[PDB]
Amino acid sequence: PYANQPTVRITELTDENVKFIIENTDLAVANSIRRVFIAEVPIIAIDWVQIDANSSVLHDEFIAHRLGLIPLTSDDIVDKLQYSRDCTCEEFCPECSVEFTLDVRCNEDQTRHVTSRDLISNSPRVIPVTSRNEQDDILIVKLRKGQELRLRAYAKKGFGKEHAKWNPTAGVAFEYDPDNALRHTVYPKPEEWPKSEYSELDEDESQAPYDPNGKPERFYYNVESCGSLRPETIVLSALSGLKKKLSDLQTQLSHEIQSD
Amino acid sequence: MNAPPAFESFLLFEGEKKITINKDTKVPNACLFTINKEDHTLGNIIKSQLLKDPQVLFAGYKVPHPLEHKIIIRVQTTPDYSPQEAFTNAITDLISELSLLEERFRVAIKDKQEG
Amino acid sequence: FIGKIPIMLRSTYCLLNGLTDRDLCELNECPLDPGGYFIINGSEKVLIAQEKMATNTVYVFAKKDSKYAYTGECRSCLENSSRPTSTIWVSMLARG
Amino acid sequence: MIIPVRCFTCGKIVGNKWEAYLGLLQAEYTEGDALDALGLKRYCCRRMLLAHVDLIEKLLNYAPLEK
Amino acid sequence: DEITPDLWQEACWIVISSYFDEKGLVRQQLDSFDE
Amino acid sequence: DGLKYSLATGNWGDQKKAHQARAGVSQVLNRLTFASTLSHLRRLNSPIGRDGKLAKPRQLHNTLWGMVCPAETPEGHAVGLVKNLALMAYISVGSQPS
Amino acid sequence: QPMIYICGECHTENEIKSRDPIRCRECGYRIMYKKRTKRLVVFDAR
Amino acid sequence: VIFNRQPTLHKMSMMGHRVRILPWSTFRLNLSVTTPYNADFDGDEMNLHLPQSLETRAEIQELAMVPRMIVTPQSNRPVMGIVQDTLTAVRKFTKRDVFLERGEVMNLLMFLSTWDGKVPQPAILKPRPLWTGKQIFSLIIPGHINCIRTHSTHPDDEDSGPYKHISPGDTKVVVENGELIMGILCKKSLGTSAGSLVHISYLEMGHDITRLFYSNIQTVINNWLLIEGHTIGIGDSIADSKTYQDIQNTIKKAKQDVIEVIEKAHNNELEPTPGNTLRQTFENQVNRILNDARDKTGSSAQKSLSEYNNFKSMVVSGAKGSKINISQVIAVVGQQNVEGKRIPFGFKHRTLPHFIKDDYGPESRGFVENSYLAGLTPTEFFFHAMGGREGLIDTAVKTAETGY
Amino acid sequence: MGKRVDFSARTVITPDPNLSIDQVGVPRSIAANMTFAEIVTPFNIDRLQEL
Amino acid sequence: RKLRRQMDIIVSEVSMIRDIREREIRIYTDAGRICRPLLIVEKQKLLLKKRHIDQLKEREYNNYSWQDLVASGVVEYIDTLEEETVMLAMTPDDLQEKEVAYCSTYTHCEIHPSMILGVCASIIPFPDHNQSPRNTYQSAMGKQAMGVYITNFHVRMDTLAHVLYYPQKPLVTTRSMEYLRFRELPAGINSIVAIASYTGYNQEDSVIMNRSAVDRGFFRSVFYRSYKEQESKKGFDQEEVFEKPTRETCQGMRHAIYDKLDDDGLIAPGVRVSGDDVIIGKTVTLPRYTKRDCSTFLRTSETGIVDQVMVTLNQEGYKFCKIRVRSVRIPQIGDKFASRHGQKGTCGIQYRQEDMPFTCEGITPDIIINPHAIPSRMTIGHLIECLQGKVSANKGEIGDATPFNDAVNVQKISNLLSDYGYHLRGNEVLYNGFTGRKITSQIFIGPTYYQRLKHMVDDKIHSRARGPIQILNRQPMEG
RNA sequence: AUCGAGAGGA
Ligand SMILES: [Mg+2]
Ligand SMILES: [Zn+2]
Ligand SMILES: [Zn+2]
Ligand SMILES: [Zn+2]
Repeated sequence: PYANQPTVRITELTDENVKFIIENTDLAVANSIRRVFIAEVPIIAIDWVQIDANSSVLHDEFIAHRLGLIPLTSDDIVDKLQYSRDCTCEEFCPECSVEFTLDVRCNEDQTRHVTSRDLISNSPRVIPVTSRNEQDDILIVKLRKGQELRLRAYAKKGFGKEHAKWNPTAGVAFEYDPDNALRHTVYPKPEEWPKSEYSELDEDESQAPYDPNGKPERFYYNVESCGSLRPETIVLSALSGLKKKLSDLQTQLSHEIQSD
Repeated sequence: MNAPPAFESFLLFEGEKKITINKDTKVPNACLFTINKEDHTLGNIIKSQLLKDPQVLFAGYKVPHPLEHKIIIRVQTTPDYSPQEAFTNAITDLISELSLLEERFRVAIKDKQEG
Repeated sequence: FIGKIPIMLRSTYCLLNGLTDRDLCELNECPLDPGGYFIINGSEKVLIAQEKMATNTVYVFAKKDSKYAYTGECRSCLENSSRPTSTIWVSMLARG
Repeated sequence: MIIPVRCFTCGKIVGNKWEAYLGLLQAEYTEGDALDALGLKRYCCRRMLLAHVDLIEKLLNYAPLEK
Repeated sequence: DEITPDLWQEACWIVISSYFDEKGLVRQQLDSFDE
Repeated sequence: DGLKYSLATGNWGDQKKAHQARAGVSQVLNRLTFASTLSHLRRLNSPIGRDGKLAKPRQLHNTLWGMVCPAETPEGHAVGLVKNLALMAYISVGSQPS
Repeated sequence: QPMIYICGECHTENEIKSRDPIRCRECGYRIMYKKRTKRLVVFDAR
Repeated sequence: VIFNRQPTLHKMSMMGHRVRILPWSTFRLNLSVTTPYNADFDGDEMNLHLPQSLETRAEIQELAMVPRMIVTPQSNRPVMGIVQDTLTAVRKFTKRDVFLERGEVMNLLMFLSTWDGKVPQPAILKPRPLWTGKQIFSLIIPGHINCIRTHSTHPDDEDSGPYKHISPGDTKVVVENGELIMGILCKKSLGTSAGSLVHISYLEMGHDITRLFYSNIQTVINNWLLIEGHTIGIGDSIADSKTYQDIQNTIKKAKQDVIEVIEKAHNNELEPTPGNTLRQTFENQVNRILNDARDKTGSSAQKSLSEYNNFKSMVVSGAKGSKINISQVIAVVGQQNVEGKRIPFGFKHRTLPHFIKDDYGPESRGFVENSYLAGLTPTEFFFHAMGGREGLIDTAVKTAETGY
Repeated sequence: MGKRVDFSARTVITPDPNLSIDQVGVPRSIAANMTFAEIVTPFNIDRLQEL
Repeated sequence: RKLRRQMDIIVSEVSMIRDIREREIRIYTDAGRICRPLLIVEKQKLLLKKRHIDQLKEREYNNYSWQDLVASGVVEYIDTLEEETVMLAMTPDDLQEKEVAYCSTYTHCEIHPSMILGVCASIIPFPDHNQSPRNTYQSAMGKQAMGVYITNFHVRMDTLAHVLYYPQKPLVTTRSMEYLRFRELPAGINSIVAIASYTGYNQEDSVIMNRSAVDRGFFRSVFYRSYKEQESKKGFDQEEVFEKPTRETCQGMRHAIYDKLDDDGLIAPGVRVSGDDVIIGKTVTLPRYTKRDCSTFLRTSETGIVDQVMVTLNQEGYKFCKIRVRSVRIPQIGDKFASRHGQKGTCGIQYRQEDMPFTCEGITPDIIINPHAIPSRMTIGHLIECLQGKVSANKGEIGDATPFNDAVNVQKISNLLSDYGYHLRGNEVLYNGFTGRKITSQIFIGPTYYQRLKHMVDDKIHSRARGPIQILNRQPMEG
């Protein structure tokens, strides 16, 4: 009648991904945590671009969309920032945004590559991920002699549900019951299916025997970060956000029940 | 041209209620919970947690239309229980599980980082 | 002077004939553009090849839905002439 | 025309990979080896680089309107 | 001297490539107008 | 003006005898994509008349092998009457028999 | 009042008055392009 | 509103609908209503008319609404049935060994609009209570209607032997008192044919109950399909090596038989059948041999199919495809015809310059001995193109003739 | 015998499994561009005044 | 024949036909004869030898071209009438000896049988695995696809133009697409396509699209429209002038605001415009006095941004302006898409990444198409393309889908795919996005080249309530 | 705006 008691093991933890296993929880909770990884972990991304000059071969919306897709380090600032919609300020302010500027002109006969290195931030802690101390810089546009790009941009807090640019993940691997003991899939020819990396079976055995009393446990994750957040930070933020959603629903339901 | 704004899927429109409670008159001790601006995430977790409750006879949820942002949760309990109590207890259980998971993930991350 | 002749692009008498890709790009022309069309009042026009029966050849067709049992045909045409092609038919009457 | 910033399928950043990929190819890497070196494991990200056509160079071949 | 199958595929597509390097794809239009 | 009119309107003939003249020659070049342009520049037309309902002229004759594409043809009222050259097909320009 | 146009050939900016025929003062080219507006252009980076 | 797709061929090309407002820019239609309109979603456009007075609104409401149009007077049978996804999924759903857990049943009941709120007793109580798909579908069926049908794969000898009333293959659909007692549902039971379940629902209950029946079938079955899944891939186009060898042997034997017939005709040892000249008799024999070979290879391919094969699932449910499609994908494509005859000698005594003169063998005259998976040879490709051109032309001309 | 008519609309059709067979989904712009003349009565005067 | 092969007196274009049964020899030098090149076959051997291939490989340096092949009498042009007398080998394999010889008297050989196809049909991969009508349908849909139609599109003021943001070259190609320049100007994107039933919104030739992919630029395109206008001084009485009209002097001024115009009467590049906005201000003097408004307005329901404005003089010296307006088009429900195999459909719904089904890796499909197309359509080329595209994406090469290639069959591709850790038939275990549960059936999924067609719903949606009527009859206007 | 033509869509 009561809550589960999940346990966690971390098997791999690098700068770009975290691999871990959750045990003693329900499939619905695991899938909801995955979905929150993808869509409900807040991130800082460019969502407001003013173009002062653009002589490049790409039109303004092209450049703005590419800028919006540039990942920015949000590890600690994002929790502090308010949603611009919730801020009481004018257009933008330091409590709900980060200002960026770009001003590049090509005055030479060799092609000028405008990269995220040319995005100058007002906040030292919110910068393009590739501009952090190998990996090259993200190309924005290429300029030839006489062409120029000058713009002002603001980065705001958001999550992947609104737009994919606020999605912090670069692939969420999710898996349970590596050997098909629950028979949630049915292989017409089991022997010709490659083994899962989490499989614990001999090479002569294609799948585990059917388990009539089994339930999905031991969910396997590999969360890969796009660079805006650390993978462990992605996981912790997802847990906190799901908890916050449940708490808000609880408060609203309490008000509704008391109202009658 | 007819595209809805992206924020419409999670922002409540002025005057819209987050959650509404109605009685299911077909059978006793049954309630329908309509939640606005929520999707399969919350609906699925809440439904599964409710199914874990032995005093819950029926628990289910659905999204009436994918282009709308409403979920309906139907709960039936035994006469000694209430669907409202079951819903509240399910949310409390989910919050407790998530808090424990967060604590244990923090501990595991620290362990992995030290060695 | 007797008139003006529209010129097919990239032909022998177009200004783009035998130009390098660099020269074409200097003229704001796409090097991959194949040509083979005209520009009439700024509009790009392409001539569609038209099928016709070959000339100066004898063809024998049978038409039993007609008074002739068999019909020889020859669309005779000298090399060039403002006179159109001259068609001569030779037929044998249908029995009865 | 220009390398997309992200992989359409998973969102992995690929916009900082095109020049490196070109460099590896002229170093006599096979395309599969170059993609492995750049860390593109999923075949969606691999498609991103494999199928890209850098049309922006051809556009840069034209003189700009303003000097 | 003689082309063998394993060489034949490459040889035939080399011949086709040379053809298209010479003629292009709108040769009939240009040739007719030039005539 | 005669050449300009014939190329501009596609009516192959004098402007006064426009009803008598065959239309559809000299169409506007299609530029939706590069393949569209290439196909338009290699287009062939049978002047039979789309109104006719005899299947014989619209059928794929054996002699089209290697000369006319067996697949590319509009699927509407002109099916089988508008054709496209095969990749290696060429059309002779003529020469003196002397 | 100025109505600056950019010459298509020499890329020179030259004033053009209404009712004045289009012609570049430098090279005599007859094709000119209008300069980008000074109005505020703002895009969402979506 | 009045909804219409051109050409307007019969009454059910213009039907009344109730308006629902949705975000994006398209008209949205229920899948079952596509058949009356002959509509699909590959770029089709449809027209909407808004009646402007209470009288015209009442006329459309009382005469032309979709539920009233379910049965057509053209053939005293329904014009709307259950279609592709729902049909295939319901065929899979009503199989004997389909078992559902408590939560899955609860979800499916979530999607049942006419449900009275009572969870039926599971068919299996111990161990682990389990519901069958037939129980849920019985909950879907309206009223207490009685209907008997046969599944498409029902063997012909079953009704005469034992097990007539206890079907080993779970064919023999029986609905009694509104309950699906037995049988696998398919096009024959949920389609537009006379005497189907939907027809009996319309005749026994009103148009409103039948409308709810259509909608509930679709919603419940689609939500279950989210669990079951359905696909088609390369694996469904393959056959075992034994099947391939049998097909190759059949083709080789047919080719040798045609060679024997040709040799007989060349030595004047062939006699014309009554009412036919020698050439017609020879063509008849050759076409008989090739048709028999095609039928035999198709039967072999049919036999090779497993119960998991998705082509076969689609065909058996009646959702899409035929056994001929399977034969052509897995086994020979077959003979190509122009104007009801083998490929003509377009060249002089020759179908293509790659053959010798007076070659009447299967390859020369357009017998495609390859399957679509194997791929056609160039000559087979050209002959197949000729065949397809025939059908395109036929469409393009019949349209105007029939319109007049 | 045939005419062009007012109060009509046309657009592409797409599937919707979540509509009843007697329903049609209509885009907002189409619905906002077409009108039905409703007669004012004491029953509906408030609703129509709001409209 | 010797003379023609040596090119002494008879040019290559000349046709010489001998009718042996008859006693006629027909020679044609006329224009308009369709012909094709063929390899000449001697006793049972090609005249094309290894040395010719070696010389052609270095054609850049040794200036050895196709003309030299024709000059050496190794290739010949054959028209239809002469083809009637030719004994043609499909491949050099036909010239080999057999236990029972078929012909043994071949005169010519095909260079490659795939040359029977035209430009549009040459981009279909594995066309010999499809029903022919589907190849015919693709032959048109390819002409309707979006790409980069020409490299200098920035300088052309075409009436209509569509440009795709991120064209890709297909992972699976035919060898003849090299000469169509499809690599340089491709029209389409390689998409991760799953053939599955998922929520029912891809039924009856509809497709489900990934909204997160669309957010990232998947199949985003830009639409250009050009407006042209000129001011005419035809007569001393009436003259048209480009200017910003004022309501005091001009009469027929619509209620649209003319403040978007400059003092020259023209809008400036970078200005947002909507339906019924004036973009060219023009007045005509009368024979609100002395001027009648004749301004040009943006077409109703266009809503673009002014791209560039060009001003010139036309042939008669009158001032002439062209205005290009650009409109970014994000793929949405109702837009038309098609693979290269005649499989076309409109987008039925779009799901975000978390709602889409996923593999054990993070991979979700970009597009989900319905399995109920293949059975009746019999477009097996589509499935084989998906399999080979998965193989090629994993391996790092471009798959070869040239039609009549014996070196490529489904079993070899399947064996290659198994080597990379995938089910050999291209199937995969997918998890339901909504619940995370495994899907009982395994799903066919892989990269497939898809095209965005010019037919978009926002250019078709239309409704009317008592608008303008015709003059002669008072019935509603057309269009 | 009218007329014609052409190209397309279902
Ligand atoms: Mg259709
Ligand atoms: Zn603020
Ligand atoms: Zn990826
Ligand atoms: Zn100048």
